[PDB]
Amino acid sequence: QGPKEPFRDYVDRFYKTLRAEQASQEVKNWMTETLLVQNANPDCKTILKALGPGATLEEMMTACQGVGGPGHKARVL
Amino acid sequence: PIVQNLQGQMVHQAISPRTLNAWVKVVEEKAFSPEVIPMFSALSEGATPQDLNTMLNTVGGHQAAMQMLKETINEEAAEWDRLHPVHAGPIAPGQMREPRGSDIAGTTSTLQEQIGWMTHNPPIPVGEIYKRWIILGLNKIVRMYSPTSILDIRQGPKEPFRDYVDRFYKTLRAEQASQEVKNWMTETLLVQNANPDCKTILKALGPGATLEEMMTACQGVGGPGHKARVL
Amino acid sequence: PIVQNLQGQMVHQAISPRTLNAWVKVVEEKAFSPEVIPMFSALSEGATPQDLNTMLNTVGGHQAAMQMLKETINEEAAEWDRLHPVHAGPIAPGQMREPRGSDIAGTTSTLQEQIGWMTHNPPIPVGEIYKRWIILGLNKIVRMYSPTSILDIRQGPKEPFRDYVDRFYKTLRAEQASQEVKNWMTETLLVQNANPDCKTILKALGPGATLEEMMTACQGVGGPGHKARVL
Amino acid sequence: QGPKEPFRDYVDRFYKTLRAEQASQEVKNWMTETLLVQNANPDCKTILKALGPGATLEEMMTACQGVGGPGHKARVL
Amino acid sequence: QGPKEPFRDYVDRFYKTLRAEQASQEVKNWMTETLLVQNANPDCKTILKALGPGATLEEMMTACQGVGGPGHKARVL
Amino acid sequence: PIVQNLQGQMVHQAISPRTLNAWVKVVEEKAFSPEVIPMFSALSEGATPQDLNTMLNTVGGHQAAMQMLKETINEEAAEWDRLHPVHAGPIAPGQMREPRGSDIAGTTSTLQEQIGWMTHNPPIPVGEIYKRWIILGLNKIVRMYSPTSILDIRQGPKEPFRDYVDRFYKTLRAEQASQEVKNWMTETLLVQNANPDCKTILKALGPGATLEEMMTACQGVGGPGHKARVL
Amino acid sequence: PIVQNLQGQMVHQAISPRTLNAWVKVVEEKAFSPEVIPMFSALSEGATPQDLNTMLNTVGGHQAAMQMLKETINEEAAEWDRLHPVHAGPIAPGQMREPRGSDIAGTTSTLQEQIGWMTHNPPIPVGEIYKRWIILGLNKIVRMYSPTSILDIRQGPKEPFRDYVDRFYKTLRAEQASQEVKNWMTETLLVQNANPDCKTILKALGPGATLEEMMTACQGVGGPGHKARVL
Repeated sequence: QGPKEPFRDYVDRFYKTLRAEQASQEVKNWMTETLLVQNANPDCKTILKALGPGATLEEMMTACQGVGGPGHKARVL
Repeated sequence: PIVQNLQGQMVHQAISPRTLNAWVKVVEEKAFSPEVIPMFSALSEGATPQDLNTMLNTVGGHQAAMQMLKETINEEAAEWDRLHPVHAGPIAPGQMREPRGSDIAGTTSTLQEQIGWMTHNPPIPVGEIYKRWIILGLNKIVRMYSPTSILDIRQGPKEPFRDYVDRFYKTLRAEQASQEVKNWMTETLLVQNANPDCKTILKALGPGATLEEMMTACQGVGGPGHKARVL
Repeated sequence: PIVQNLQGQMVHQAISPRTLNAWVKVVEEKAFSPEVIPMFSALSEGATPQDLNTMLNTVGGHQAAMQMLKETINEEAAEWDRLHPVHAGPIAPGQMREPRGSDIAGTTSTLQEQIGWMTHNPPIPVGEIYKRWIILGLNKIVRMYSPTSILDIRQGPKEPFRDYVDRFYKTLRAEQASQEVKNWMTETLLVQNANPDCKTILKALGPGATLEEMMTACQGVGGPGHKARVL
Repeated sequence: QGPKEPFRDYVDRFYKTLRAEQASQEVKNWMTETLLVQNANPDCKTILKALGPGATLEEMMTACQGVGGPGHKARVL
Repeated sequence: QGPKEPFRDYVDRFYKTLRAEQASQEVKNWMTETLLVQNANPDCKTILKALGPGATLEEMMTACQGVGGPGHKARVL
Repeated sequence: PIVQNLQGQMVHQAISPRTLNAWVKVVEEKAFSPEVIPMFSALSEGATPQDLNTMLNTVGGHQAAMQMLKETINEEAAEWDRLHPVHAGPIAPGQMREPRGSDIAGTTSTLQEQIGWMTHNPPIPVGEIYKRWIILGLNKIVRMYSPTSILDIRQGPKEPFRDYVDRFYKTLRAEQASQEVKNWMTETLLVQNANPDCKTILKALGPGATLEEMMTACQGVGGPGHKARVL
Repeated sequence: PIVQNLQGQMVHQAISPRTLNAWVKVVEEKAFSPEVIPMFSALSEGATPQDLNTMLNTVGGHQAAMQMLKETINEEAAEWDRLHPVHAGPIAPGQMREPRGSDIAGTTSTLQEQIGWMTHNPPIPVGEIYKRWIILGLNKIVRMYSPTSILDIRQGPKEPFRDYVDRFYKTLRAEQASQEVKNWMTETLLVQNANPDCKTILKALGPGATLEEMMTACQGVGGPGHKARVL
C-alpha cells in the first residue's frame, strides 16, 4: 500500500489476487491475520497495529470506515 | 431453480444467462446501493441451495464484501447447526440424514442428493433459511458502505427542502433499526436539522402529522402565512 | 403473478426479468411522468400481493416520494375494514380464514395463504385492490410532482403557442377533475392565457372556437404567429 | 381586497357579483372555496391560511368576524 | 392580566377568587370558557383566540406552556 | 381507609395528621417536582377514594393545576365506564351492585357503601384505579411545570460532564416515555448535545460500554476533559 | 416492612413518613458522601424489596446516583439468576413459585408474593440480599464522589496535622481496600505526605508505636506557627 493509496483499494487488490490463491484454507486464514498490517502504508498501519490481534474482518472493516483517505474529514460517531 | 407443479412434478432448470448479465450490470452500476437487497430477493425463484451461490460467485470487483458476507453465513450456519434443528448420532437407512450447517449450502452437498432431499418427501426450506442469512450479511454491507449518520444531514443556507428530504431518506434507508424508532425520530430530527426559514413552517405542523399532509404542506413556495409563537 | 388459461388452471410464476429491465430504465428517466402509469396497469396482469410489494421496496433515486405511497397503502388497508366490511373474526374449521385489511397486501398474510384462497375458493380481487391502491398512490405522486397552476401558466412574449399548449397539457394532467368541469374551464383558457402577439389572431376564429380549429389556425400562422426573429 | 379594504366590504362585493353568474352550483362552490383566500390582502391572507381548509361560509365568516379589520392588530383605527 | 403578568400568575389569581365564588358547578364550568379570554391582555388574547372554539383547559395550558413570557419579544423584567 | 387482619376483620381509620401536614409542607417546599409523585403514592397509605380525595381537597395555592387534574380524572372515569364492561342495571339480592365510573368519585358514593364493596363481596380495585388516574394527571402536570425538555439540554463551553448530566437527571423524571424509547434516547442524546471538548473524550471511549463504565471514563479525565492541575 | 413477632404473626406496615423524610433530607444535605452508607443500614428497619425500592424512588434532585444504583441492582439480579438456575421453570402444585434471581428485585415481584417467601413458607432473605446489592451500588457511587487521591495529597506550608489527618481518613473511606493493605499503607503515608516542619517531628517519633501515640505526640507539640522559628 502506497501513502496516497486508500485502504479500500488495497483491500480490493488483496481480495482480487486472493481469487488466484491456489493454496490451503488453513494458510489463507493464517496469512489474513498478518497480511493486513504487514502490507499497509505507514499512515494506516498505526491504526491497524492499534486494533491488534483477535479482531474479525467485520470489526476491522467497521474501524476502517472511520479513518477514510488522504485529506479527508474526521469521522466520530 | 426448481419449477413446475400443475403440469407435473418439479424440475430444476438452469438459471438464465440474461439474468446473470443483468446481475453483473447492477453490480457495475450500483454495487453497494441498498436497492440491490430487495432486487436480489425479487429475482430469486425456486430456491435450490447450489444456485444461490451463483450470484455470490459471479461477482466482479467487490469480492472482499462477499468474503466478509461468507464469514457471517458461516456464523449463522454454525448457530443454526448447534442451537436449532441440531442432530449428531445414528439415523435409520434411506433417511436424508438431518442436514448440518455446511450441508444446507452447496458447500458439502452434491446436486443429485440435494435435489433428492428437496423432492422425495414434503418441502424442506433449506434454501429459504440460507437466503435469509444472505440478507443479514447484505444488511451489514450497506452499514459498512454508509459514510453519513442520521444526524449528519442538515439543510444549508441555500439548500431546498426537496434535496434536504432526499438526503434524509437516503441515510434513513441505511439506518437499520426498528420501525417505531425510525418514526419516533422522524418527527423531531427533520425540524431539528432544518434551516430557520423552513423550520418555522415545519414547527407549526403539529403532532401526528402524516407524510401525505407534510408533502401537501411543503408543496408551495413556502412564503408568508404561518407564525410560530406557541411551542 | 398467477398465470395459465389454455393449458389448465393458473399457476404462480415470477415477472419477466426482460420486462423488469425495461420497467427499471423508464422509471430511471421518466420517474414522475404519467406516461409510465398505463405500463403499470398493462404489465400487472394476474397480480399476486407479494410480487406487487417487491416493486415498491426496490425503489432507487425517487425513494422519498415512494415513502408517501407506503403510508397510503397502510391507510387504504385500514379503511378497507373500517369503511368497508370488518367481517367478524372467529371462523369454523376447514375454511380459508378470509382476508382482513392488512391481509390484502404482503404485510401479514403468506404467499401460500394468498394462492390458497384465490385457487381453492372463487378468486378474491386482492391483487387488483392492491394494484388499485398503488395506482392511487401514483396519482398522488403526480399531484405532488406538479410545479405550476392554471392561473400561473401564461405565454411568454417570445414564446410560441405550440410550446405554451404543451405546458398547459402537462399542468392539466395533474389537476384531477371531472371532464365536464375541465371543458368548462378550457373554453376561454387559450385566449385568456395567450400573449399579445398570439391573442389578436387566436380570438379571430369566431365565437368560442373548438381546440382542433385553434390548432388548425396555429398551423397556418407559423411560429409565435410572426415570421423570423425566433431567438 | 386592497390594503385598507375590510373583509365585510370584500365578501359583499363578491356576493353582489356571484348572484349574476348564471351557472351550476358545483362550479360556484368550487371557485368560492379557493378564490377568497387568493384575492385577499397579504395581512388578511396570513390569517386565512392559518385558519386553513375545511368547513363552509358560516365557520369561516365566524372566524373572520372575530379577527376584524384589514388584518395586523386591533388598536390602529 | 397586566402588562408583565404571565399566564401562570394570572390563572393562579383567577382560581383564588373562584374558591370563594360559591356557585353552581354547571354555571362555573359554563362561564369559564369566556372568562379566561375576557380578562386576558391583548398580546395573550391574540394567541388564545388563534386556538379557536372548543378548547379544553388542558389544551389552553399546553398552548400557554409555549407562548413565552407575557408575549414574545416584550421585556418581562 | 380500612385496616386490620390478625386482630380481627378490617376497621375504618382516618389519615394520620403528620402525613397531612407533611403533604402541605412538601407542596410549599417543592411544588410540582417529579420527586413528589412516588412520595405521594407512599404517603397515601390505604386506597379508599373518599380519604384519598381528602389529600387533593386540602391542596393550597397551586389550585389552577388541580382543576386540570380533576377534569383528567373525570375523562379517565368516562373512559373506564365506556371501554370496560358496563354491566346490567338491576342485580340479584345479597349483592352490593358493582361500582360504575362515577361511583369511584366521592360525590356519587357514600362512605359506608364504599367500604361495603371492599369488605362484603370480593374487593373491587377502586383505590388502585383512582390512584392510577391521579398519577396519570400528575404525569401531565410535570410536563406543564417543566422549564425545559430533553432536546433543549446542551453542554456549555466550560461545563464538565457532571454539570451537564446533573441537569439531564433533573429533567429525566419529566420524560414519561416508554423504556424502549428511553434506552435509545439515552444512548443518542448524551453524545450529540455534548460540547466539542467532551465529544473527543466520548469518541475515545466509544460504543460498547455500561453507564458505570462511561461514568468511570468521565470521572477519570477530570473537568470537561482536562482543567487546572496545580500539583 | 413486616412488623413484630411477640404479639403474633408478622404484619406488613408501609415505611414510616418520619423515616422517609429523614432519609430524603440526609441524601439532600450529605449528597453522595461515604457517611450515607451506614445511615442506609440504620434507617432500613425490616427489609422488604418493594418497600426498599420505594425509599430509593422518594429521593429528590439527587436522582443521578439512584439511576446508577438501579442499573447496578439489575446487573446483580441478572447475575443471581445465571449463577443459580437450579430452580428455574415450572413447580409442583401447592407451591407459590418461590423466588428466581430477578424476583428478588422490587421492580419484579408483588408485595404479597414477597411476604410469602419471607414468612408464609421457608424464609429466603430477599430483603437483606436487596440491601446488600444496594450497598454494592453505594460502594461504586463513592468512587464517583471522591475529589482527591492519596498520593496527590500534599500538606500545605501553614497547614497543621489536624487538617491533614482528617483529610487523609476522609479520603480513604471510598477506597474499599482490605484492612491489612490499609494498615500497611498507613505506616509510611503519614510521614511521606507531611510538610517539612511536621515531617521532622514524625521522623523523630520514628518506627513502632501506634496511632494514639503518634497523635498524642502531635497534639502535644502544637501548631506550626513558631515564635522564633527554629522550625
